[PDB]
Amino acid sequence: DNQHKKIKGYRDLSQEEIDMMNRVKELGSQFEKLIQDVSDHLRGQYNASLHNRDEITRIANAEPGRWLAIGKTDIQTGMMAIIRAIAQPDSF
Amino acid sequence: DNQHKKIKGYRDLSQEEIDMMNRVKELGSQFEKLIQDVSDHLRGQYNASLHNRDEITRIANAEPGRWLAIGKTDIQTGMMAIIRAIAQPDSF
Amino acid sequence: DNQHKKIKGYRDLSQEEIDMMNRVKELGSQFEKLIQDVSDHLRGQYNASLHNRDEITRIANAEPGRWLAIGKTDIQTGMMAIIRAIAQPDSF
Amino acid sequence: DNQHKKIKGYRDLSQEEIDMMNRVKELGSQFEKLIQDVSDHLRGQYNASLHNRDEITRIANAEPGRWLAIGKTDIQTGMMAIIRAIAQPDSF
Amino acid sequence: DNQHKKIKGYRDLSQEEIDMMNRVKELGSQFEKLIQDVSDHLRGQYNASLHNRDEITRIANAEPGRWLAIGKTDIQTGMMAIIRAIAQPDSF
Amino acid sequence: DNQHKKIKGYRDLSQEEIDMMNRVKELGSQFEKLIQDVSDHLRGQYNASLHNRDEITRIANAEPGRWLAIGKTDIQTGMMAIIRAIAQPDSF
Ligand SMILES: Nc1ncnc2c1ncn2[C@@H]1O[C@@H]2COP(=O)(O)O[C@H]3[C@@H](O)[C@H](n4cnc5c(N)ncnc54)O[C@@H]3COP(=O)(O)O[C@H]2[C@H]1O
Ligand SMILES: Nc1ncnc2c1ncn2[C@@H]1O[C@@H]2COP(=O)(O)O[C@H]3[C@@H](O)[C@H](n4cnc5c(N)ncnc54)O[C@@H]3COP(=O)(O)O[C@H]2[C@H]1O
Ligand SMILES: Nc1ncnc2c1ncn2[C@@H]1O[C@@H]2COP(=O)(O)O[C@H]3[C@@H](O)[C@H](n4cnc5c(N)ncnc54)O[C@@H]3COP(=O)(O)O[C@H]2[C@H]1O
Repeated sequence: DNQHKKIKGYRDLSQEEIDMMNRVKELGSQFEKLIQDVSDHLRGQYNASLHNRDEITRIANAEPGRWLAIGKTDIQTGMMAIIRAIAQPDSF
Repeated sequence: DNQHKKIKGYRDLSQEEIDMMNRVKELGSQFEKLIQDVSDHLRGQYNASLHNRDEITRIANAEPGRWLAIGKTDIQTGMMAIIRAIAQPDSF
Repeated sequence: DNQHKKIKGYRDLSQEEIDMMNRVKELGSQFEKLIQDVSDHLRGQYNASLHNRDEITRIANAEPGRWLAIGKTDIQTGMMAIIRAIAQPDSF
Repeated sequence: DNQHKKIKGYRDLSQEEIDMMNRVKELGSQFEKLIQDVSDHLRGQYNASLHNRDEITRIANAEPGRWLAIGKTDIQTGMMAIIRAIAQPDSF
Repeated sequence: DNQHKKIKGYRDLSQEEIDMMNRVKELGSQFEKLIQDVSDHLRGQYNASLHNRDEITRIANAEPGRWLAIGKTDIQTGMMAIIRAIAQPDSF
Repeated sequence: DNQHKKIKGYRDLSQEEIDMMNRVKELGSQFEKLIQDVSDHLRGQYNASLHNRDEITRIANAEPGRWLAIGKTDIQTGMMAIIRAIAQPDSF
């Protein structure tokens, strides 16, 4: 109960701040859907390329799954930074 | 004309790849709007806090504009990483 | 009141989870003190180097204040990532 | 012997600079201990959740081990940036 | 054909801009070669250390392959940021 | 004298390791030159665009100097990560 008063640096948030944070998180959910769609595209591309040595090698060299994971991480940490800008903890 | 054939590692993109890239960029435009709204909130909060020494000091210590800039950069580079996952350049 | 139930993805935390999060934040406070000490060192070094053109140029070329700001940002975002590992939001 | 004179951009460090660098590295060791404790917590949580399909799925969706690895990397690179602010190499 | 006119924010590039972008990408290829050489060094070091428990443990604790992967990612995203500085998209 | 024996986690480096580190740093110097050339291009572009309101606004919106600074930071930290992969400190 009222666990935020127990966590260092956290403060009481207004309804406006909570609403802005939730807007960030909902836009993030949309990005999650998009990233899942891209991952499905990559799976289908790899499948359609089976036993095409040159195209499989091209895909492997491009490393698209690693780049998608990098992008997902960046989107999530950007979300966290914006939410911190809104919520403004009282601590380092 | 056909400048992509002149840039190292770039390749001919299908309509599906272009569409996915544009989906990423349009979601990014939505994030740009959200970030502008948060920046307006920060400006209004700072203005309403003028000549309240303690609250101005709290805002300054929280560094919300710096955190918003960090978040914007992360969102943009995440977008670029996802677009790279889609477009798959042929070079390092 | 009970604002965490209003924020997307947040959940009820056990006392153990709150304690671990606060441990992260207290270690972060120690890092804040260290970073302040380094900044004081940089200020004193620059002051003691006044009207020594070569040493002022060396300091300017090394960009130590920019590197200290990069380090501070990395420590803070690492803290946030560890706290996310502990608290485990239910959302993207 | 005196290998720093062989590495581009490195310089002779004062005792004060070495002491500050070691302070950064010792605080980092404390963070290493904390991260190990969090990893042990995650292992125990996963073990206690065996054959609870919903809770295992929740943990998997939260990706806590990946977030702990991200946090560890950020702490380490922040340390390196602060140490660079102290030591100030003479090169890009 | 002329696919850049179909992608949001992209613009017509001058020959000078294309040349600068390709300079970035060629320097990046040189970094790719260097990273491959370091990876070969790591493989040879690990091989020469087989059945030397202490040295294998030292290598494992240092995590050199993970640090090489972090460095590769940073070089690639730095390249992308410089290329963005040159090409200057019209969108977020 | 022999300052590396005083810094936590540092070790004695072979000539081969020092050579690889210096190769990384020299490639980095080449990147420094390239980044300076891009910055000169940006200055000249801005100058040639004086009193062209639309083009000045386009440049300002693209934020090319900020993207060049992001790229420089990424290249430098990637260098540091590769050098860490080579040198392999004994500490966190
Ligand atoms: N046809 C293609 N084939 C293969 N891969 C492709 C491709 N088009 C794009 N990519 C990949 O997508 C990456 C990210 O593109 P983004 O548009 O997000 O980020 C781009 C964009 O902001 C900018 N840029 C590139 N071309 C541009 C143009 N014609 N006009 C304006 N900005 C441009 O430069 C940024 C970095 O470009 P970079 O090449 O380093 O990184 C590119 C490249 O790896
Ligand atoms: N009431 C408040 N007052 C002041 N500042 C506030 C605040 N609530 C959040 N913040 C700030 O927002 C940052 C990012 O929150 P986010 O939810 O994106 O990222 C959060 C979230 O993913 C997770 N988290 C925190 N509490 C949680 C909970 N109850 N349930 C689940 N996950 C939680 O931990 C992440 C990192 O938290 P961290 O504290 O390091 O970083 C927080 C903190 O600096
Ligand atoms: N004597 C000196 N003069 C001027 N600047 C100095 C310096 N000693 C260190 N620095 C600066 O500090 C940066 C970070 O050092 P750190 O020990 O955190 O991170 C180091 C450390 O993990 C590793 N490393 C360097 N020398 C090592 C050694 N002898 N043994 C083990 N690891 C070593 O390589 C990492 C990256 O090194 P990098 O040179 O790229 O980046 C170095 C360099 O810019």
